[PDB]
Amino acid sequence: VKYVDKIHIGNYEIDAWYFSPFPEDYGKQPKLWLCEYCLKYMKYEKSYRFHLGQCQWRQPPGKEIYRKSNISVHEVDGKDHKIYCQNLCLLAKLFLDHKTLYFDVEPFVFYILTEVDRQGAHIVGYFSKEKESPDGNNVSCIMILPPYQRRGYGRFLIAFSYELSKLESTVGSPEKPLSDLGKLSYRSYWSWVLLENLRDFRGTLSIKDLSQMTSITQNDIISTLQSLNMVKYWKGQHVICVTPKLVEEHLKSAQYKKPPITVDSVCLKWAPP
Ligand SMILES: O=C(NNS(=O)(=O)c1ccccc1)c1cccc(-c2ccccc2)c1
Ligand SMILES: [Zn+2]
Repeated sequence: VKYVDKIHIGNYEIDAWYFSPFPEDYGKQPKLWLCEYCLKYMKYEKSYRFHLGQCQWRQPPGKEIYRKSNISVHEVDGKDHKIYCQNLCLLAKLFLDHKTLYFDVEPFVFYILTEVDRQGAHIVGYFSKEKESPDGNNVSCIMILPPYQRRGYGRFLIAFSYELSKLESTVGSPEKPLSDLGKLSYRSYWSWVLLENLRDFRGTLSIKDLSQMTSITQNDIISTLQSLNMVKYWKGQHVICVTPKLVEEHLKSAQYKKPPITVDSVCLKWAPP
């Protein structure tokens, strides 16, 4: 171990995927030990165990803006909770090749997804978002920790990010480049959402209509619809072209059959800043 290559967080030991610039001294130990509630990183099992008996945090800081049953989202502003956000960024960089910002967190707001039991709210993943995005990015980085990947939580967070964009009356797209798992996940999310809308209306949904209803950009609707072969091109304009039956054929594919953890807008508490 000369870079950090293994973390212990909660009950999980996880191998790193990429370099993250924890301080040199921390990379020297066999494992880096993180408090799963405050995200403090520690060099020894003994300092970790002492910290677990002392730390009073049982959930992320900031404001719980979503709660439904034992699923919750906390909104944490990088200026109000700098240390927690820097800790989160160095933890994320272990799984993200392309994240480059770890310390200058004050331009960002972080949305932390947790799953709650009688012990406290256990981190699953997060996304960051620029407070002011000139490019209309509604996610900067998005990361689900390995033991929760491919289990519905990424789909919930991507949906969540578009729920905020809807409340802001704006469209938005993730910042590129996307990670490999992020690309597959966005493509599957957009397809599901657009197909479900195409099934529910009939029904002069234009591409514009779909962008207003979903907060998905026109370009990302178009590239999705191209991949489904649901668009024709006429004198310089992409136009929707699909039958009710074709929409149902798509939606009967294994990929759309897992039951989603849904985002209930009744349980989201948030207004634009
Ligand atoms: O877990 C995921 N997706 N699988 S899923 O079951 O939630 C899903 C997502 C979208 C559509 C269907 C299912 C997921 C989604 C978005 C990002 C990441 C990720 C994790 C680590 C490093 C970089 C990115 C994973
Ligand atoms: Zn702690």
